[PDB]
Amino acid sequence: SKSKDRKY
Amino acid sequence: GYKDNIRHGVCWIYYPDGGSLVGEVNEDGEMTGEKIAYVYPDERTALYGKFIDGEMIEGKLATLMSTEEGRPHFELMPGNSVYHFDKSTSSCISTNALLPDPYESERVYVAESLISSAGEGLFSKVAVGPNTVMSFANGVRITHQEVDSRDWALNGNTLSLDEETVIDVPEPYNHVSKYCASLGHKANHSFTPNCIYDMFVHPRFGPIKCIRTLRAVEADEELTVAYGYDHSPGPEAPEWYQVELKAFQATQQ
Ligand SMILES: Nc1ncnc2c1ncn2[C@@H]1O[C@H](CSCC[C@H](N)C(=O)O)[C@@H](O)[C@H]1O
Repeated sequence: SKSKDRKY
Repeated sequence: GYKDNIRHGVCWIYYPDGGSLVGEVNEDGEMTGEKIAYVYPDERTALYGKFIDGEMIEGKLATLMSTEEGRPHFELMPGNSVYHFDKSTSSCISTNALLPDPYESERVYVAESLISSAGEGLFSKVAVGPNTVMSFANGVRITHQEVDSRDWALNGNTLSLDEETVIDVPEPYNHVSKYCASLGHKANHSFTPNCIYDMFVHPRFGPIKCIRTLRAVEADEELTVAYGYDHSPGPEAPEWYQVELKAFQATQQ
């Protein structure tokens, strides 16, 4: 995703 | 009616981030009244006044001076600084974009980053210990679909909140002259960071994230966080990050 700090 | 019983006492309700609501609850256990406060994680800075079921209607800046028998004793700060619950929407970042957060204002400032070619960064004003909340990451609330379907050039500071919501500080609000209610979007990236993004429930901003130290930080030290882009969806990330990741992996080897 083009965003910071996502839980993958 | 005054008596030594629970109905006439005071309650403190903590969020896992360390902030709290404090006051005499009503018959339904709700934080509703004219003398309710939100207390920041320093257990000192407070927003005191009118709340309804824990929502800040009019909180005046105060200092928690002492507690007596569990009851907080506040001193109001000068200035008539008042705050209200003001969660962002998809299109409105704040109703007071230029009104700083008072807790953050004592702890951080913005200046040129020490990282080359990296614009501004976020710096500690004073020495703090580990686990200290320094700054708040607020922004407009948009979808992953909107963010993921647009150019990286527009995604410089997008921060995932949860699986449904991304927080963004779009132009021109990424300039302090147009938005300075919160400053967490000013912290630059490092693969060897001294802070982390962490959840935070803020009385003005609502459910957002914060910047929290991992270790003691000195006065005037730059605060950095790992941006945490997906390295293997090569990485889905800006080119500067991809370059730094290679350099980081090289140092580990
Ligand atoms: N380690 C790093 N190297 C180079 N640029 C960085 C970086 N960390 C952050 N950036 C820059 O900071 C942006 C994210 S927002 C962080 C604050 C920003 N430097 C500002 O002046 O407002 C990125 O789009 C990139 O321009």
